[PDB]
Amino acid sequence: TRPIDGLTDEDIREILTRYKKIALVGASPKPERDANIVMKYLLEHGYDVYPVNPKYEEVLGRKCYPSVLDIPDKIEVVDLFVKPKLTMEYVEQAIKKGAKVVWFQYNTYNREASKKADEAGLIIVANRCMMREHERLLGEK
Repeated sequence: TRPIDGLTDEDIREILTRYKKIALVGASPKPERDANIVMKYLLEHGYDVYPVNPKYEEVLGRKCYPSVLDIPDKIEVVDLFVKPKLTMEYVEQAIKKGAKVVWFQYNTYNREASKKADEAGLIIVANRCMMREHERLLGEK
């Protein structure tokens, strides 16, 4: 699972440090799904997580929205857990929402969606996991 973006460990560490407002797309109440595992970890580590998934109204005690734009609070990072073909719609939303970073989790990257995000000034993190990166870059031993 090699990173697709060209950012350094320092860049990622900075992103995880400066941006605490996360819109987690593809949120799921299922404990065994990566979206749930990562969201749970983020909540336990002080992040403001706003789950997004039209199929759910609440995930891990957090109100779940059908779209990123429906979220009342400001969003800085859009953490994607959906299939590549579905990221375009959410990238367009992230753009409208004024997000600062688009984060493509494992097996979700789509070059067309990423390109639009990049042309819009969005920072791109790709083929990395927010939890994995946090653990290895900001966690202990």
